[PDB]
Amino acid sequence: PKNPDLRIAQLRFLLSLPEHRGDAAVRDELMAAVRDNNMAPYYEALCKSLDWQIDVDLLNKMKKANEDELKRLDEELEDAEKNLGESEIRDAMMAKAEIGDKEGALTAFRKTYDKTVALGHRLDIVFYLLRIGLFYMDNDLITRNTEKAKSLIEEGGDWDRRNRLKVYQGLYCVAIRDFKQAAELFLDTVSTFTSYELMDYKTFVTYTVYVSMIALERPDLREKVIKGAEILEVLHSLPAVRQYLFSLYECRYSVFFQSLAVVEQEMKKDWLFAPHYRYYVREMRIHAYSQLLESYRSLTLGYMAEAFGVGVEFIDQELSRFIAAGRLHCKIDKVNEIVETNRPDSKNWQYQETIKKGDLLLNRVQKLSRVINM
Amino acid sequence: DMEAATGQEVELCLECIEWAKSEKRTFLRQALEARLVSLYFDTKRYQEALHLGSQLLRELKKMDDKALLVEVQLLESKTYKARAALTSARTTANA
Amino acid sequence: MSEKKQPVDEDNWDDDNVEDDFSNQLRAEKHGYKMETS
Amino acid sequence: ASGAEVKGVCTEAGMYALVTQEDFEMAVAKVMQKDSEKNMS
Repeated sequence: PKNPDLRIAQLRFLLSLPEHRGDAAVRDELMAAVRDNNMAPYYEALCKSLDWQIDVDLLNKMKKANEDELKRLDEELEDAEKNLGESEIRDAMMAKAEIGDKEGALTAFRKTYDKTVALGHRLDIVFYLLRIGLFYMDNDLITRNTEKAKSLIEEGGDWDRRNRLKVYQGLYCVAIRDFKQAAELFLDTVSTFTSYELMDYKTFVTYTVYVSMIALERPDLREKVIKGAEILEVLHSLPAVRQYLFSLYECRYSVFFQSLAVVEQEMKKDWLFAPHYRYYVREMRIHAYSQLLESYRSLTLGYMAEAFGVGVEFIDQELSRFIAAGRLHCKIDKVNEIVETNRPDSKNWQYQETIKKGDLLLNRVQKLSRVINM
Repeated sequence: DMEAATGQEVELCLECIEWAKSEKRTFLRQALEARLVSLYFDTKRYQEALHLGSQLLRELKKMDDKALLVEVQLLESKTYKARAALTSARTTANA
Repeated sequence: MSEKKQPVDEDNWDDDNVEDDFSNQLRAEKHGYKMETS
Repeated sequence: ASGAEVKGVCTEAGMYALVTQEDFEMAVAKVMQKDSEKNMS
């Protein structure tokens, strides 16, 4: 049941990334605390957001409710293992202990991993470790648990749950700058309709496109977005980035820049991207310019400055620092405003890699085969 | 079928649904639910058209009737997986 | 070994080298405000 | 039925769905028909 707790993770990100109205973080943390016993939101807001303007006792009462809850959980721990349970005593205690403080976590994972017995004992354990990680912007939890899973969960698994583990892997692959294996693991589209792991299938589409407009080269672009009309029956609900992708074939750079600003702000205000979203947009820029110049040579940026908006000075500094970033072999001027189609690998590079590696590894093995004697 | 007067259409429909909560006629409330979800598609409502189709089809294949089940499976195939929902409407339609 | 004088002495971390390479370009509107500049 | 016939009915069911109880019902319906043809009671 991590979808609402994924929304709570987004609450924590709102507490983290936007410090505009810290009461809004206090707002939804108190809203998640007044019911569902969720006190961890309340300590979380106490720390980063406001210091709980009025929640000294209004949430300490529900903290005492969580205290009685945890104490009766740990009492039924012995009341039920009094009876025989096929690791199901510890299974129930780990499930119910995955609400209040990290007390619930330490009575959750210290009582499952020791007697995790079958696929489900770790199926839910790894799903909910992914959730306890995703509440913050974690990667140790949400993939170390996948390591345990590889040791524990699947072993054949389901045609349903294993696709879910793979979609977890892809969900972090888009959370991190792993701009391909997300869409690879999000290539299912027949096994992630709706789940307690899918906070929103439309948000599934968001994470998917925010890795597919990069992983999917033009053939894979049309393969998954266009051809794969399975996601289209659902991405019919978010036409902004969809039409962006539509232009992403005809290469309409004006609307490219419109939606580029749009998605830039969007990522600026979206989870698990705050300290990294910098490249994606300028990467889209350079990649599109690549094909645009690849059209032909005797062309101008000014002829494209229209598509660039008023992009003469914009792209001046832009492509200056981009070629300075060592990108996109091409030619362009100011007094001449050139465009180019160049950089064939089978000119020298397809022959330069030869020594690039047969000297790197050559001397690697050389010194490696030097200390064999000296 | 007079005019797109959206101020009273969906509200009057929810009213006698609440009357059907208070009177409990099965065939009359199903008559009201089927047009309401058709009215939801007329403005193409995003989730609640699907959520009304979910909450009614928890009971429709559970209850005894067969004939209107074919329509509400078919109405979901417009709002949608749509190949899957159409084929389930295919095998129901033959009886 | 270190037998010399010297004994005297991915979340964003992966994207961090590019970030310091991004530390010189409009870190993150004037892009979009340039639309109405002309 | 000769043991694995449950598997075959599963195959017949899944084919209809391509698995509700009705699937296996139609599965046996293909499987079991003939026997049919009353009017000889």
